[PDB]
Amino acid sequence: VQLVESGGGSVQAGGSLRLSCAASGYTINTDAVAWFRQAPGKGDERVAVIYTGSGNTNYADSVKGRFTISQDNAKNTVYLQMNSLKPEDTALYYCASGYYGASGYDFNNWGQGTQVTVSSA
Amino acid sequence: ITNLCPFGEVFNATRFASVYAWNRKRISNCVADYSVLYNSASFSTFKCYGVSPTKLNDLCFTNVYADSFVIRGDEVRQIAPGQTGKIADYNYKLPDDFTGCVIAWNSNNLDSKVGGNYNYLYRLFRKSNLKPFERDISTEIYQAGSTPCNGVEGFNCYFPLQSYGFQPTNGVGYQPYRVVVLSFELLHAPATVCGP
Ligand SMILES: *[C@@H]1O[C@H](CO)[C@@H](O)[C@H](O)[C@H]1NC(C)=O
Repeated sequence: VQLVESGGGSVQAGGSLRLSCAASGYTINTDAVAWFRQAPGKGDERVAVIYTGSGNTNYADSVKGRFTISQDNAKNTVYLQMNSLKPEDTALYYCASGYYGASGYDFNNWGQGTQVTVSSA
Repeated sequence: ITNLCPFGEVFNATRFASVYAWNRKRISNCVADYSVLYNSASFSTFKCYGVSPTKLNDLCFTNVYADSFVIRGDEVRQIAPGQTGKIADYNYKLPDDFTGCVIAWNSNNLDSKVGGNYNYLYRLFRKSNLKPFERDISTEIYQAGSTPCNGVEGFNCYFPLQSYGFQPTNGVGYQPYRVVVLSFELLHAPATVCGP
């Protein structure tokens, strides 16, 4: 199963955008899908997770209240809707699917990444 | 025991080992907070075997071994009991009865460089699979066919290590990941590594 992100681009601060993480297959071993972001000067951050069976969601405090992760199983796609963007949200965003259960979590199927650029003025 | 386990020097080491020459640090006589790591947003994998990650802070072990190395993103799935592929077969192998946790995170910011970081290697060729926790650092020319090689690189005669090429805008699957494998060892001896 291959993951392909889209929806990247450039918007000004206060703006909004939607990323998409489309899966080619439908593995049933995917318990959860995660969005990460990568930017210079800090470690990569897992900003949002959705549990595929229930649609339950977890967010990092940096994006809680501004980002929404959701899923459409018929398209095997997970979305990240980003509102009230700030320049510090600039990053390479990438998704992952993997194991989540009593033993922990293991996001080990990788997308490629798409750039999000939030500009002032 | 009051002193904290030196996990900083494991997880935050400036440089990591090549996977074929994976590093092992023995941890003992110290107190460690596993939950703080498990519940952070820093890790892409925190998956345990023979033990619950949410119960780690309530347990004591005789020794904890922290094995660490760099692989590429698409290989993190090979760091688990029962897995196959170049990394599990020829580089770092876990046993079926593994008791421990596998921890991984994206290390693109640290381990890639413009122009390419080629210092991280893996073993591409080997006669047979590694046994669990075996380490192989030999560098003999590998004979892939009928003709002996006599130490000469050539057709069907391959140098056994291969570099990863880590460049910053690689796809995530070809970006570098740092991996820490914690082995929780319970011997016929007092436990010295507990939670707080
Ligand atoms: C590594 O450094 C980071 C600072 O970004 C810190 O949050 C983390 O606790 C450190 N890791 C360990 C194992 O101490």
